[PDB]
Amino acid sequence: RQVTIIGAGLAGTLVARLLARNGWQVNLFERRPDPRIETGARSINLALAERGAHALRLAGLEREVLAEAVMMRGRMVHVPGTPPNLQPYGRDDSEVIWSINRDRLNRILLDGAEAAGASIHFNLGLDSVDFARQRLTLSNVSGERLEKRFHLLIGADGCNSAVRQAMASVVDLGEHLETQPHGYKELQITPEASAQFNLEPNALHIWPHGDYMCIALPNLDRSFTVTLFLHHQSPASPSFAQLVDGHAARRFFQRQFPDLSPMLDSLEQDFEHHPTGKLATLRLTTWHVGGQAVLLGDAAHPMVPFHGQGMNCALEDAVALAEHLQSAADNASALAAFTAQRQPDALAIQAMALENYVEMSSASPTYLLERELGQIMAQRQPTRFIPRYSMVTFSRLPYAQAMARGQIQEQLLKFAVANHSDLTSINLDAVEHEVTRCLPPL
Ligand SMILES: Cc1cc2nc3c(=O)[nH]c(=O)nc-3n(C[C@H](O)[C@H](O)[C@H](O)COP(=O)(O)OP(=O)(O)OC[C@H]3O[C@@H](n4cnc5c(N)ncnc54)[C@H](O)[C@@H]3O)c2cc1C
Ligand SMILES: Cc1cc2c(c(C)c1Cl)N(CC(=O)O)C(=O)CO2
Ligand SMILES: [Cl-]
Repeated sequence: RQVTIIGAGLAGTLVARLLARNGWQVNLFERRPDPRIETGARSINLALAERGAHALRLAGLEREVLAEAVMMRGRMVHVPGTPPNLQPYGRDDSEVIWSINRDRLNRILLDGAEAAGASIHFNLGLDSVDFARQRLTLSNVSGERLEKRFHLLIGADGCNSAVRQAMASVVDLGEHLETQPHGYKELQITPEASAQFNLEPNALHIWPHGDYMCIALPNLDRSFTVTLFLHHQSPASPSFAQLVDGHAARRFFQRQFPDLSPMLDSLEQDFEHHPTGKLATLRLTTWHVGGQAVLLGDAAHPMVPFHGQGMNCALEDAVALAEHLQSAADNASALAAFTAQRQPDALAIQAMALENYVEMSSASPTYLLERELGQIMAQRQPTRFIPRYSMVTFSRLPYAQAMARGQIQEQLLKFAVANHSDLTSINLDAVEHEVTRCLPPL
């Protein structure tokens, strides 16, 4: 059985390995050059959690990826003047996540696909698809075009997928775009600076500031990659529109992030040389065209990054697609069932990612008592009352079920605290009863 995959990023390389391993004839096309060919040219990080780690585990690559990953035990919150505060992510060191360099991951996955027998072809970008004739057109940076025949086409070509554009002209995909008002910019902290300011290596760092914020993830050599999230446009308010050059960015950091600015030795140059990125949420009602083509990963469901689950979801998609294709009656059956299974879960993580943004800078007295009570209920009923962050991050429960269980827990906590000043007035034994009455064990 034959397949053509567009995009050798994270989902495309993983599905290529899983199908080649099963004896499929796989051809993978990528517009960038091969990153494994060392050049004289001169650092993006991601958070790997259980969903992505489990996908790599099935592919037999987890140990190689984790050997180059830095453990993050929790969230380190910075407010000027005050000492940083560590919020642990899990119950113990079994529940942690991992900072992995994006380029390192992609190189490991590329080697793994070739080892399984897939053929990879770089410097070729997909331009268009002719579905009636089963041919597609690719081009190099020098504009020269060539044509190829295909039997099955997998769009793994990212948030700006050309496969999706071609599909949307022969079927109605129910596309809807929800634009995000924030852009982002990447900046660097050196190993020297991070040591000098005693920045904890085994944590994710965040500088909240309401409508804008900064995060930082660690690297193996003790450097950190910093990401600024800030509105493109002002309604007045700060925004990328007012930051005309690196010197303006420096003044903004010294005023709004005064304890982070001294760590950013190359702020001015990074700001002017790295491009400002865009964010969005894009939802589709269907991900396939008959038995001829299918989408996965960011090509199917771009999401805002505030839960750190886009790569984790894409790798989970790749496992599912390979399973459906291996055992279905025919490609058309496989693609319809893949869409039916994954699209409701992709929709749910898209919604939870947006909610995490508000959840994190955007403080309440009710919220405090609710969280005090939820910890008690998780200690008394560890099998039933499980924080939604844990369900999303450390389990493989379908996203839609994680969201539903999270909703029941929030309603129980709301009614339990309503019109109570503090825990002294609440009948904990009675709350525990409702927990058992409404939440089945897992
Ligand atoms: C700022 C930021 C932070 C994030 N942090 C996290 C995090 O902590 N954890 C997490 O899990 N996710 C995170 N994500 C999301 C994650 O990066 C993506 O969801 C993930 O990379 C999607 O993988 P993919 O294989 O579907 O797409 P990609 O990784 O983008 O791969 C697409 C590939 O297709 C190629 N391509 C594109 N167009 C064509 C074409 N026409 N022809 C041929 N090839 C083409 C591209 O060059 C690329 O190689 C973050 C995203 C952003 C923007
Ligand atoms: C880009 C990014 C990646 C993430 C997280 C966040 C905020 C961001 Cl902005 N988080 C969420 C959290 O701490 O609630 C994680 O867990 C780890 O992946
Ligand atoms: Cl993400």
